[PDB]
Amino acid sequence: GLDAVRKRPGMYIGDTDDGTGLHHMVFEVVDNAIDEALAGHCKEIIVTIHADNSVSVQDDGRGIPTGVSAAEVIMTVLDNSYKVSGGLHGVGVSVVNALSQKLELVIQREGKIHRQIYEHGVPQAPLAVTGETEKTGTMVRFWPSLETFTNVTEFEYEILAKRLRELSFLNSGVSIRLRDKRDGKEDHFHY
Amino acid sequence: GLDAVRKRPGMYIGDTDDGTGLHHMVFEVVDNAIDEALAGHCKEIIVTIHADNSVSVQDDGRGIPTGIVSAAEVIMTVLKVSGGLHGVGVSVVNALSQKLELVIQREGKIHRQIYEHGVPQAPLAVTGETEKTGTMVRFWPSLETFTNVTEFEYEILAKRLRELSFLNSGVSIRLRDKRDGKEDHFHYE
Ligand SMILES: CNc1cc(F)cc2c1[nH]c1nc(Oc3cnc(C)nc3)nc(N3C[C@H]4CCN[C@H]4C3)c12
Ligand SMILES: CNc1cc(F)cc2c1[nH]c1nc(Oc3cnc(C)nc3)nc(N3C[C@H]4CCN[C@H]4C3)c12
Repeated sequence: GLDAVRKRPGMYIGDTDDGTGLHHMVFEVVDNAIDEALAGHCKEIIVTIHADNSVSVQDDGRGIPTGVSAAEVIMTVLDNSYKVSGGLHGVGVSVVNALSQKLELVIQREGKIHRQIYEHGVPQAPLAVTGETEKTGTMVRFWPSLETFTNVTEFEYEILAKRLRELSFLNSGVSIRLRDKRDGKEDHFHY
Repeated sequence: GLDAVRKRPGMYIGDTDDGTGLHHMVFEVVDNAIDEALAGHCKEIIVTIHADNSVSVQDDGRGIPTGIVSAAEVIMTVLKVSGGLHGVGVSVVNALSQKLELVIQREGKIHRQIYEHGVPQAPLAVTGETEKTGTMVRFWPSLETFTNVTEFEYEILAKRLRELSFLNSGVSIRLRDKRDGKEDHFHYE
């Protein structure tokens, strides 16, 4: 289960001591958003570096189903990963969840906003309604585990910008915005 | 957990029913040869479509280390290339192969190990002497995993191998197709 992931994190996400695994965390989440974009439902993905050691990835696709919820299953249980050109394989978002000190899932779907929080891949409470909306999509925001990641524990604009540009080229037509609230930088990638 | 790979191959290798996964199996092995080229040791890679439902990939790099189980066995059995299949290793190919053969030329000896469904048939063994170095992986896809397209197709391999050679400039890749009597050579600098 996720216990195995927490025990041997580098095996599942990449080197935890040089920033490689840390940035893979973001790219794995981005891969899920691109997948939803390529399915024709998402027209815009937004990746944001926040000033609190989190990154969020937001799409305006269908929203993960919420009726535990299918969403919780997706987040917690350790599927074609080849729809996304340049996508990571052999990892799902549950690995990112396991290796996050906190992860926040916000889903806009069927008129409601739903939210669930996890810590180290363990939910705090059942998915709950937190608003109403006519919009749709999925937002994952996570704070990396500081037990897991060392030396490079903060997300770096240049690493994210370089890879997101590459992913936008490899998956032509997908629009990715990178917003960096910590550093006051922004980019739009779209080919 | 190779059983996990067999049970749910989609995350690891892709679609198993339309030939895309099947060909990813070849590209994963080729990625390992390209890695050895990027490391500055392999100059030439030979990809061969055999007439027995197998593909071999041979390089002329250092050869996977064989000391002790051997380091080679761990790579095959335990779960930087541009266009590489990121996050998967050759143990995934092994898991989803009916048979896989590893032949290593290293330190003056030829070493061989065979696997069935990712489980070794015997301990790595010496099978010859050589002045050459390199790694050869030859595999036969599992028909319990792959359906509909279960044979390797020249055009799919030719297209992607040309791309991989361009994306990883310097390495020479030969595609030999003994089943169909076709050959090509890809090399960019
Ligand atoms: C930051 N965004 C983000 C982040 C994220 F971690 C996951 C999703 C995610 N956006 C998503 N959108 C959908 O949309 C779907 C809705 N309904 C179905 C049947 N499939 C997909 N599904 C999602 N799922 C369900 C699985 C299908 C393929 N990938 C898995 C994750 C996501
Ligand atoms: C068809 N070819 C092929 C196929 C294949 F499946 C594996 C290799 C392979 N060729 C290889 N050559 C080396 O060479 C090395 C020797 N010594 C060291 C320290 N590193 C690499 N290592 C190999 N290894 C060891 C790991 C390093 C990165 N990739 C893993 C697989 C391969």
